[PDB]
Amino acid sequence: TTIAGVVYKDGIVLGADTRATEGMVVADKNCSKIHFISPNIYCCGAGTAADTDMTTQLISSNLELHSLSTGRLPRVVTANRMLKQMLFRYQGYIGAALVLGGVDVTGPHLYSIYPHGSTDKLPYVTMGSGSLAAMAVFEDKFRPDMEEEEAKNLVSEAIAAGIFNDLGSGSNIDLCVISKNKLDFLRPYTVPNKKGTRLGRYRCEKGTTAVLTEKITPLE
Amino acid sequence: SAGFDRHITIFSPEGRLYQVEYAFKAINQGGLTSVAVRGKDCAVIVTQKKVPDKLLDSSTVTHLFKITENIGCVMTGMTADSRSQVQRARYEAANWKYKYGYEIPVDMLCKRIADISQVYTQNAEMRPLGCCMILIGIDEEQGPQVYKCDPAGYYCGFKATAAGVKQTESTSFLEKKVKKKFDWTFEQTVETAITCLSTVLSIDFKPSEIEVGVVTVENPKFRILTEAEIDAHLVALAE
Amino acid sequence: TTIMAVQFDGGVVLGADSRTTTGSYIANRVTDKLTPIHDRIFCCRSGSAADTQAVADAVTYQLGFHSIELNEPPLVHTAASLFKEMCYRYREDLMAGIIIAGWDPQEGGQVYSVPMGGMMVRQSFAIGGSGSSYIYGYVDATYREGMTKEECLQFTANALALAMERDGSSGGVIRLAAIAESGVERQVLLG
Amino acid sequence: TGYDLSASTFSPDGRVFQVEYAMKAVENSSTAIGIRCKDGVVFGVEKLVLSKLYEEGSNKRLFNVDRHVGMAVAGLLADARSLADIAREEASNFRSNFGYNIPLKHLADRVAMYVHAYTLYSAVRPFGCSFMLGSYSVNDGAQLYMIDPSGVSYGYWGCAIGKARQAAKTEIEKLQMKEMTCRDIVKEVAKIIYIVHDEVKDKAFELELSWVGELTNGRHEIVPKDIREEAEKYAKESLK
Amino acid sequence: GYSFSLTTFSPSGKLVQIEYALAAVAGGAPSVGIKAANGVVLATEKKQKSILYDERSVHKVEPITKHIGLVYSGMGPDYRVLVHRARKLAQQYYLVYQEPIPTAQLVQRVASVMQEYTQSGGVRPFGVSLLICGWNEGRPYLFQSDPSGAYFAWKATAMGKNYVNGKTFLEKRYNEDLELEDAIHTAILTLKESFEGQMTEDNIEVGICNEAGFRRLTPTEVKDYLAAIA
Amino acid sequence: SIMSYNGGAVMAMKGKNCVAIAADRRFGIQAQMVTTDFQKIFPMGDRLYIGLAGLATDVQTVAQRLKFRLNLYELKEGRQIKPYTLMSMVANLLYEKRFGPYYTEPVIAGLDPKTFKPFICSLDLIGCPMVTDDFVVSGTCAEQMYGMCESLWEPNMDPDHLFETISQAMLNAVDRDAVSGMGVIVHIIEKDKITTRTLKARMD
Repeated sequence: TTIAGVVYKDGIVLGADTRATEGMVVADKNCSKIHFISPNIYCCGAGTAADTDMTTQLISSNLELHSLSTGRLPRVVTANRMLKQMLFRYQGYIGAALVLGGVDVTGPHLYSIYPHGSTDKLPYVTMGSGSLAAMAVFEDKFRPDMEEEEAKNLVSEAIAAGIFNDLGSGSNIDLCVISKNKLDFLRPYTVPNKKGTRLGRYRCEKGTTAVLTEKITPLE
Repeated sequence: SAGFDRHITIFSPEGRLYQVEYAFKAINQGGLTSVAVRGKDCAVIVTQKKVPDKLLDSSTVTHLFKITENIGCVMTGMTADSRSQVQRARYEAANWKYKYGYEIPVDMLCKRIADISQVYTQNAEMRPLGCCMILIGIDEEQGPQVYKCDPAGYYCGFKATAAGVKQTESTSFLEKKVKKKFDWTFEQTVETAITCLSTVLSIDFKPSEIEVGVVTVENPKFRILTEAEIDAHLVALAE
Repeated sequence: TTIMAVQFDGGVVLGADSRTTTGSYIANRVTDKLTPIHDRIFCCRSGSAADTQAVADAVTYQLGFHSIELNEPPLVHTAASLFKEMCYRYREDLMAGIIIAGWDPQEGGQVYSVPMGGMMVRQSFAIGGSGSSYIYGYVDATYREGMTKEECLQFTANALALAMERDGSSGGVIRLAAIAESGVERQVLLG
Repeated sequence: TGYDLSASTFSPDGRVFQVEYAMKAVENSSTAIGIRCKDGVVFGVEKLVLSKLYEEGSNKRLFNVDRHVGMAVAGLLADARSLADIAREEASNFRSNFGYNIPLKHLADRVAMYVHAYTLYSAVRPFGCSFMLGSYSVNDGAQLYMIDPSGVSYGYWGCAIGKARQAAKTEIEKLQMKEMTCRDIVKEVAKIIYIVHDEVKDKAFELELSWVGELTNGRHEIVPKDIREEAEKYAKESLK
Repeated sequence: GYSFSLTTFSPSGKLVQIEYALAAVAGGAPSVGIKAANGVVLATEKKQKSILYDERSVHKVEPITKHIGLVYSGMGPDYRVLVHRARKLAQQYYLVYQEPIPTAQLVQRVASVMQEYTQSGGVRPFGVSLLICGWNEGRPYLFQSDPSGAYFAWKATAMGKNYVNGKTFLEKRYNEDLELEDAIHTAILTLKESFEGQMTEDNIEVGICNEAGFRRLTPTEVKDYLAAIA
Repeated sequence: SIMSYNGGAVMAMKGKNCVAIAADRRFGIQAQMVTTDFQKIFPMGDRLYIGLAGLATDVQTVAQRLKFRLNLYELKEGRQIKPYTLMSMVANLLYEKRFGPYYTEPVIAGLDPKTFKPFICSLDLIGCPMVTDDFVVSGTCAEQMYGMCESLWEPNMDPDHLFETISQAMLNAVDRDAVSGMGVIVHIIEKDKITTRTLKARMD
């Protein structure tokens, strides 16, 4: 699990990977870790997978309730204040590590949320197990107010540093580019890990398995 | 009449209900009249005071009520119901800032106030608060706004506003006034906010019988005018 | 984490490092450890991060609502009373190292200390945090009654730099604030 | 009339008579006045002896809410006692939650909202009391307040509650109260009580004077009028 | 003697107070809903008292979800209650089933809300009838509730003042299929049938349901339809 | 563990226009078997099944609570349930017992009610859904089932070779497990009909 974010001169680029493990066995080769919140705000999840899913849908339900009652575009500080006040009430029992990003009227805003309820506003963050490898690329190669393709190249480099560290992914690096007007969302942005071909004959026969009892039931 | 005696809040066969529309004439026992005007980037509240006694003070009479740093209001109707109405307004403005992390719009605050008044109509067993509230505030990418909240639970936003005893006379002036194309350059606003009231009541004060709240997109703080600068504008429209 | 507060004749002077760590890894390299509450009252927080962020938002909600009722600027002692009520009640649940300082119209500059227990006391100067034990004997050999503002900005800058040099949980960059009757002068320093 | 049983209903012209009815029950109570000088507030109550078996200081209408705040009630006495316990209890929570003495401008707001709540529901009735609030501070000076049964509360320089509400403040306003010391006020309160209705339709009365200001160092207590007896020595000189 | 309470019957017929609440719906602003072949058109009537009132403050055509809109004829302040109720109730479906709620399913539930205020005995019923529209699974839908709690499905209908003229109009004026544009031209023509004054871009307010979602029209869009409207 | 108290194995696999699902038959306490006819696959409407594995208490309990919520759903709506809608329904039921959780791990397989499109997914014990395109597995002998399915699965398979693939996957993986066995039942469903076969397995 490796998620990261950055603030360039116009908006926010988010990045993630595509592996869910159980124990030390790869359970999923393609898991979507960037979650929808609003048409300007997205969120990356880390930690307990079911705790991040149920939390990121509740707040996305309330902001849709709030903005439709207000009649205007939501604010990122509203989503920050709902999350940090929810997670503090559960005393860290809900294990959710979140990266919150979006573009408001005031501009782009990037946050990082810890499962006890401590939040930080930063120009760039990394969360997850492979966060230490991805912070190496940021702290070496960040400069303020980068351009579009310069920022997308940086995040795709920083996520790839965590993938070639352990507990990386069956790599499909994801990107979500949020700007003032344009919104992008790229699931197969880079596929570096290809499964090799199968070179064996595995001839199966229609009748190589013994059957004790058959049963047919038609339908309509 | 058909005559249901209108003792509680239920319907009449005509289709209406009388207890809520008895609260609209509950404002009139204040013996008072208030005017709000929105012309340009500034918005002006103006309201007279009535000090009947010399033993009675002056500072503790004012109906201008500061809700937040950037939102003020004025209250009409009876006094005791008006101040409790303000306490819910001050309270729920602070829950917005706590829950949502930014300053409440002036439009959203009247929705919260009118919904509290709606429950007292829908559900019985509480008297429905015979007072009216007029707000002002600055909203970014929207300009300044003026809103009125009714005891029935009705609200709307509009440019020139009257309340109190003399609505129909003062609003008849402002239709005749706001039909041309003015630019309302903050002394155009204050002068008409006087002279809308300065066709109506035939009074002549020396400048200590009104109150004027103001807000402006150069200093969006709510601001109650000084007796000296009230006297300035009272001879500035006025040659 | 090291926090600092010194009063003088006009007002008070605050100061802190940043370096929010987690175990032996720095999570946040630069951090606003000092927090506004009202226009003249700050606090600098220590202990658990998620606890002290939750307390300071509640006190700002209560004190900010309280002054609009009175139509008066709040007292610094009123703000320090609200932290005491939450920390003493919800002790055995929080780890908070709050120091409240700020200028007041009735009383001038004041500095209050609310440690992890829940007590409250006024001091001429107050420090706190994990790396507070190291400069703890420097500060009372160097303190002198009747300083100016510019001496106190020099006093806390040398005081924080010794712990930031030394304590592993401390360091980063120095954030300072001067609160007086006029305004709030915030600055970021390194040296 | 025929619309005036509950306090939750309106009249066909737009008012509530149950609030109107309870105000003129205070009107039948004896007169209690209040006045503030430039460094304090002086209270004064005309209180009449029931028959003879009153024991000289029973059931007084000068209460003591806080260290520096007291009341000057008039109306239903038992209803004012329960209302005074609200004000005693309200100042203790402000002390416990904020650590300093209650401001009088805020104390009158908390009480008047509590009086307001009995004017809404059909299950309860409005209070039949009205009263005064005086205090003194070095950061705020002296203040004097006034609360009706409806809940309307704001400040005066002098006031009167009772039968002779108009007949007392007719001659309060002929005093230059902005520059008098409160020790001079005490002998001036004495004549205003003694002018109106000593024993005309009644038999006898007794004077009570409460006292807060700079001379008491912010404390609120009864006057020492057992000391020097100067009220009755000076009020009874107005016989001519 | 039966017309003062709600929890008891009349010796012959039905509840009196619910019938009096329906009289309040008839004294409301007129409103028209027309179900076309590919969409649904809602239209209402929005006249302010004076020139002073801003028209861009309060709206009538109001979205519930991205494909579900809703109007009324009755009392405006009671309308805002069950809108906010229907908003929050639409999300509770979506938190469970992760799928936008079909338009048949809200009107099951919104009528059960308006049901509950017809109970005993110290509450009043609503004085609002509704018109609910949406395009779920290709076919559009146009429903109508009432303060009693019933709910139906119209080809086209009208409520408010002078509705019986608009009923007789649309009885003559409906066919099985027109396009969404011709439904708009005939929905303004029936609102013009009972009107007092010059119908401008601010006197009316129109929202539609495509299969591509719900949207309400801007005043420029509503001007250009009303420009050269028959 | 508590998951290893009774054993079990549930496998689903996606074909061309069809989908197959299989499970074992053994019921038993930790080392002692009891019976060989324990149902672990439950029909939820037509062309849509579900499989449960884990603690045999929560296998029977969740399958009755889910049937409770399904019949109320299919009466307020005249339509049948979509496969995505069931997955959101189950994940709601598991997450309500967030801190008292049921010890089971469901597997859902079925076709689209309107089109022919197959669908497979599986969930955790607290309700994290996971859709795939090839296969999902659950039970105690999980790692044995991954080793067979990674080698034998082909993208577009007729119902003949889909049956032979999931048969060879289940027979070889379960015989390597100790607490699973005693017979294997296979449901292979499609647009026209539903075929249920039971295989000749080692009864040791």
